[PDB]
Amino acid sequence: HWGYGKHNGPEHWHKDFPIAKGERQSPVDIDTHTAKYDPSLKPLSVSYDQATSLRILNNGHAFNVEFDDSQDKAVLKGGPLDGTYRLIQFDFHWGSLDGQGSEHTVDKKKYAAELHLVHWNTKYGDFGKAVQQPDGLAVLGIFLKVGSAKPGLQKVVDVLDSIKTKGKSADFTNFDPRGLLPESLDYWTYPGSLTTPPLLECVTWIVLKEPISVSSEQVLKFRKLNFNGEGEPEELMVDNWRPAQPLKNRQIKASFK
Ligand SMILES: O[n+]1ccccc1S
Ligand SMILES: [Zn+2]
Repeated sequence: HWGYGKHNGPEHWHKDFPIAKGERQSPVDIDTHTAKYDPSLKPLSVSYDQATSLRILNNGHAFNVEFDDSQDKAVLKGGPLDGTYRLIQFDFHWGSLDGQGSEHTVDKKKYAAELHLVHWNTKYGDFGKAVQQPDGLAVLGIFLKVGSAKPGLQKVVDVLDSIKTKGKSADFTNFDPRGLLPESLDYWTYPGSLTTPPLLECVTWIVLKEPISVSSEQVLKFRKLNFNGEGEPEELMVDNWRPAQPLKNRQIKASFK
């Protein structure tokens, strides 16, 4: 099926997932001199006080931290969004070296990694129905750069040794995703898609301007995970990012002047 290698990577995905070449694919390059401030954006509201994380899972593509989305416990509202979106999971994408790894770029700059907090629109009842809608998902994207350690990421780093290979999972309760945010909620927004197969075109992207800083030792640990399963040839889980896609007839809006 699909991956990030020469033989099954992003340039192959269109064959099983033809929407790969669609009109609202992600990620994109954010050209900061083309994005216009939109003063009608409502303030962004990140409400993660009652977040209930369940489990962390190496899916052979990246790792996912999964949440209880049965009720309005961790939600994203405001900004470009109408209604209420419930947090279902977060995941990351990263590089083999610090000069690549993010999916979105900013003025062609690649960051060392990119975190996605994925939410679905409660008006559609469940995630599977939300991904049949053009406004079904909102993904909060956050860039990582290498500098000082991010304390709130360390509980993730230290569990990685227990989920080295594809198919492994671990309990991951009581994790507070507020610790992954930067200071500022300044953002860019545009309509796009999931950046992983099935590439569905259902996402309102909200990409924070301010990166978070993680230490070299934190990112090094992400690069010790494996794409392969237990006892198979080791293929380090690195460069699990899709490159920028054509912007087509889309507008990127800035929340800030
Ligand atoms: O990378 N990723 C995996 C699953 C669904 C959403 C996202 S952002
Ligand atoms: Zn993602």
